[PDB]
Amino acid sequence: AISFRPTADLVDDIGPDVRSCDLQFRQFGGRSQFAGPISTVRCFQDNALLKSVLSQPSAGGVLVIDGAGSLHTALVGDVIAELARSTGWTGLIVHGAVRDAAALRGIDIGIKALGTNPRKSTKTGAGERDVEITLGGVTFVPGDIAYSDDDGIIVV
Amino acid sequence: AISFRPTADLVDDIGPDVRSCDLQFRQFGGRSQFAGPISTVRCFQDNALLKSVLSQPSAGGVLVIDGAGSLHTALVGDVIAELARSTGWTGLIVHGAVRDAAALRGIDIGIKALGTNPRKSTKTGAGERDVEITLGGVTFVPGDIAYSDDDGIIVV
Amino acid sequence: AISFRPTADLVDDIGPDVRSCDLQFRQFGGRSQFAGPISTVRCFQDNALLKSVLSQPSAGGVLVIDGAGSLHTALVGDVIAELARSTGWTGLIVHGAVRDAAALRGIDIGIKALGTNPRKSTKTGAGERDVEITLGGVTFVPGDIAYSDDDGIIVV
Repeated sequence: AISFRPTADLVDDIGPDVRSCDLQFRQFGGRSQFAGPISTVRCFQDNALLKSVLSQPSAGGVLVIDGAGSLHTALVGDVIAELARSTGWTGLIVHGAVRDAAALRGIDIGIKALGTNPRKSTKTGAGERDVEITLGGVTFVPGDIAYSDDDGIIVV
Repeated sequence: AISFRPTADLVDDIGPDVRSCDLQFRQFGGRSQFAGPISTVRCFQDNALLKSVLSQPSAGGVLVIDGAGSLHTALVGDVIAELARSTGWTGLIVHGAVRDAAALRGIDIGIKALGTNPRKSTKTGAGERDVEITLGGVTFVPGDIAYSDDDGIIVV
Repeated sequence: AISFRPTADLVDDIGPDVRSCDLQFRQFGGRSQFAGPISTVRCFQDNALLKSVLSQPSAGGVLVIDGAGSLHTALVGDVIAELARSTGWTGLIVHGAVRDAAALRGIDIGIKALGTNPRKSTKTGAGERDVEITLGGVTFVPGDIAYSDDDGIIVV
């Protein structure tokens, strides 16, 4: 299991070449801190693929979702968040929007996103899994470890 | 009277063509949730017109103010907010800025805006009432119903 | 000593030509309100110069740091913030990013910045002191007085 560590401490440990994400995210989950092995999904205003991924058991994993930063539909709501938590995921990093914000703060999982929108995403299943996602100058690679807190996100 | 309903539930009810506003607003009022018939005012760094509108009795109405999103002056402060609350308005959606943020959280009315600025708006009265206002892909039409919560805004 | 006053009240006192900053900052410190004589430092992803400035005794001063608004490195963390507080500074206005957000809320000093990033700044000492800094339509001049609260910042 991966033990969480403040991003600032990781930076002190890693040095000048630390992989720190510059993108400013908002916190939505019941946990402000989380760390775990990275899994990825790229999609667009559709969440059937990411939901299937989060349906699988996870050893405290972190799912990075690249929804092109769209604020038009909610990629994650309280249904998918609870599902993720129930299967073992420790955190979700959403390059897009979420819904049920009031409820998300009450789910024991980390959740970062750019904003909110009650409009639902489609469920065609379109998208790609296990791809590399580059956000804020950092590339999220499947298998690498993500650490997230109020300061930012570090990938090791 | 219009009974509030979470925007996410309205979306579930309405379907894919739901009129959901994509613009990200900050919450400032004592109420995080509100719903009511829409009234509108378009102006620019001037709030004499919107104040006169909010001076009239309202059956739990919602005033949508298009101030072109300016963050230069406060369209609404604790004086106008309290006035609105005292005359029956349930919520104010400000496409601009507000002042007295610390006090606004203590006024029993919903308030959304893009930001804050202590600089005051002028009081010439310039502007237009009852016009259609399109923000974040949604057109706020006088008479339609607005629902607002932590996720967004729905117009029915 | 300078006694704090709400920015809205200062605006009422000063009138239409009040110097009010339009730039939207996030609050990070233990104090949401502060006021004091202005000192300045311009730098870029380097904080050795501003740290030396904050190392000097201050009569409740306010340090305005222009880091070009970079969100790539933290200009101020809990070490520099505590140092500033320990030497007498009442507030820091950072046109850039900070780190140790969770800890900053527990330091008795005002702190405003554009965002966060755990990545550290360099310590070459590069930069300029006592320069005029113009942000959001307001010029921060050394010697002038800055007042900061939840609504904005006024310079007198």
